[PDB]
Amino acid sequence: EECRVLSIQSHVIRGYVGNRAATFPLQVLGFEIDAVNSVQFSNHTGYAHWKGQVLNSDELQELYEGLRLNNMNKYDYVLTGYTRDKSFLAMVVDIVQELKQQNPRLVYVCDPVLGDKWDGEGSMYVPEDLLPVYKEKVVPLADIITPNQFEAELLSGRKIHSQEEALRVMDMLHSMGPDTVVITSSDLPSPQGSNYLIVLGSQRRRNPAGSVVMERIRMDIRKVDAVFVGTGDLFAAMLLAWTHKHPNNLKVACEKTVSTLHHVLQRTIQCAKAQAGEGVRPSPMQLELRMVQSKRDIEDPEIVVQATVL
Amino acid sequence: EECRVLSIQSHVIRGYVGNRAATFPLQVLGFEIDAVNSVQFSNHTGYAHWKGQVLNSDELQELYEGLRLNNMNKYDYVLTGYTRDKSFLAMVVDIVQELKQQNPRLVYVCDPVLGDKWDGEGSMYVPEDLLPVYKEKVVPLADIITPNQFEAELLSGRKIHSQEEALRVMDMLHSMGPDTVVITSSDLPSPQGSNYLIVLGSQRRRNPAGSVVMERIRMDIRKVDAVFVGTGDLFAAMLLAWTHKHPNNLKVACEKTVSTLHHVLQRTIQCAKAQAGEGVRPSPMQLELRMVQSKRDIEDPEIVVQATVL
Ligand SMILES: Nc1ncnc2c1ncn2[C@@H]1O[C@H](COP(=O)(O)OP(=O)(O)OP(=O)(O)O)[C@@H](O)[C@H]1O
Ligand SMILES: Nc1ncnc2c1ncn2[C@@H]1O[C@H](COP(=O)(O)OP(=O)(O)OP(=O)(O)O)[C@@H](O)[C@H]1O
Ligand SMILES: COCc1c(COP(=O)(O)O)cnc(C)c1O
Ligand SMILES: COCc1c(COP(=O)(O)O)cnc(C)c1O
Ligand SMILES: [Mg+2]
Ligand SMILES: [Mg+2]
Ligand SMILES: [Mg+2]
Ligand SMILES: [Mg+2]
Ligand code: NA
Ligand code: NA
Repeated sequence: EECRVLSIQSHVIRGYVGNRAATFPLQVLGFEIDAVNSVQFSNHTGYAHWKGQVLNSDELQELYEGLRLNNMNKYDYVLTGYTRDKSFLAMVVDIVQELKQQNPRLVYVCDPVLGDKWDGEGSMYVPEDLLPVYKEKVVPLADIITPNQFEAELLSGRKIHSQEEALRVMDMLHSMGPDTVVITSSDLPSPQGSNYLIVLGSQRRRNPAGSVVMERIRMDIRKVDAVFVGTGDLFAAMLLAWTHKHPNNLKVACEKTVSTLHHVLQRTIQCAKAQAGEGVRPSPMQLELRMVQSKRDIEDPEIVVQATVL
Repeated sequence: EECRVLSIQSHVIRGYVGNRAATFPLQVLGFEIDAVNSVQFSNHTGYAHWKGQVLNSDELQELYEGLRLNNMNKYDYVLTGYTRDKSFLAMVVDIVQELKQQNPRLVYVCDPVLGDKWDGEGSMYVPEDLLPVYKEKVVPLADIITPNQFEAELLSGRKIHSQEEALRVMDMLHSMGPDTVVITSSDLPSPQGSNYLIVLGSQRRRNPAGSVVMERIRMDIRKVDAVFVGTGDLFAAMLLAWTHKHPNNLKVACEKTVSTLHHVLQRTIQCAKAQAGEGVRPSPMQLELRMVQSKRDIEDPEIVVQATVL
């Protein structure tokens, strides 16, 4: 009785992004998550300053060699996110692969971090020579991917202007490999305002009888006037967690994931406003996620937003 | 309204030692703990194999500069443990000195890892050139130290054959600087039977009126027939937590600390035996701390041991 996860992400001393946004939450939910830190920086790169070291593909390979020699290369899930190096990303592919040989039932949850959009136009935040690797090597191996609108577009090659185009892109993404695709954020039109960001879910699965079916969901989340870092990593981590508990219920899984984010952010923005005054926009430091103060919400998130069925 | 802790210890991918044994429990208890991973290995050195890389003193300084450049050099506590390099430890002393300059109220919890004793004879397991650094620079800075019997011996130059010699050696360490000294394990005889190890605590403090008072405690812990790794790091992390919540009550802080280790170990030995099989001695892998499954015990440990005031 234990679920083992190998998470290969960034590590920071101060703050919560990468393995720091993902680890504590999964530990609180009872997963045996082993963290491989692809980097060690003082804090995330949205700060005015930051210093640190990165891990190269050789060292990553070296670290994996250790686990293998000890016959500890048996996981239930693998989790990856922001990766800045192509050789590193390739080594990750070689690793997930072997781990999948060892355990065919392994679920590779992949957050294909490539970039995002701002105001209107989007741009990459990672080496462009990563996109082909993700397309031909990483995604075909993935079981669950969580790209944002911009990443869904780059991966599929199609731009998204409406919900129906999103769904079509999702199907394209399903054909590339993963049975679960969740667009974690988008500027799609919303009947509630425009102050809302849209989340779209799509999961294909074989039912008991053996019929292959697909469940689709949509969520309209009201925007918080501030920029957060780590929340996508958190999103992917909780999705892993909740699909694990509700494997045939994408609706409930996403509602628990999105609600956990809501409570963490609500608490985070309250503490930030007070920290740096009335009217003052909080600094990156003050906007760090109140992760430990949110233990209870992570354990049993009260559902504050139900998804609409598609 | 945070209590920030800076823990500089080792990191392993699989298992619980160093920062792996200290972070989760401190996070669970509500502390904003930031982890500097002095090393990143696949697993602890108690296994037949282990690969990984170390962090050099330049890199440690580099990371520290990132924190300083951002004004994130304000901690309430600093926690250190096993260090193999003398250069690294020196750099650590310099960092603590400055952090103390930045905050005169900072509490430095030092676990002076040097070695241990297997049935009678002691043995060091880190460079011998570290003892002077510890005696001269490290311990003088520390506010709370927690050596096992052997380290306290080395640190003082005085052999411990009984409780009262242990209390005399602890009084010597207080004079070296630290106001709280806790011997985390010893060969001392117990009126409980041979199957018991002894823990001794000593706290030098000031009372309202303004006079310096001493509190001395003893605990007889039932030995578990197995070698665990990470338990000392956990002891030091939990002693930090509970002394923080119970400032002038070494007795309680120790009862909660030792009780926590008790529940964690009872759960560990049980799962280990269930895997190894009746009669069979569990392997290191099977004895890895059941940290995540012990969350509730960490939050509020049921006191299964009462400390006797000396
Ligand atoms: N400003 C915000 N207001 C409200 N919710 C937000 C905000 N920022 C992030 N979130 C929450 O975090 C989730 C992830 O969004 P984010 O924009 O953080 O990740 P992404 O950009 O979607 O993922 P990634 O960059 O890792 O591929 C959103 O779906 C939402 O639930
Ligand atoms: N075999 C065991 N049986 C019972 N308790 C144990 C056992 N091993 C460790 N412990 C628990 O761990 C605590 C610390 O002992 P350990 O021997 O683990 O650390 P130390 O050697 O005292 O510290 P360090 O090695 O970090 O300087 C003990 O006080 C006890 O609570
Ligand atoms: C600008 O990148 C910040 C960042 C994030 C942000 O994730 P998100 O909160 O935008 O989802 C994750 N990992 C690392 C290492 C990061 O540096
Ligand atoms: C023999 O030391 C094992 C070990 C510990 C043990 O702590 P303890 O369980 O003996 O208290 C801590 N950190 C590293 C890197 C270690 O390798
Ligand atoms: Mg975004
Ligand atoms: Mg990310
Ligand atoms: Mg010991
Ligand atoms: Mg130790
Ligand atoms: Na995403
Ligand atoms: Na000790």
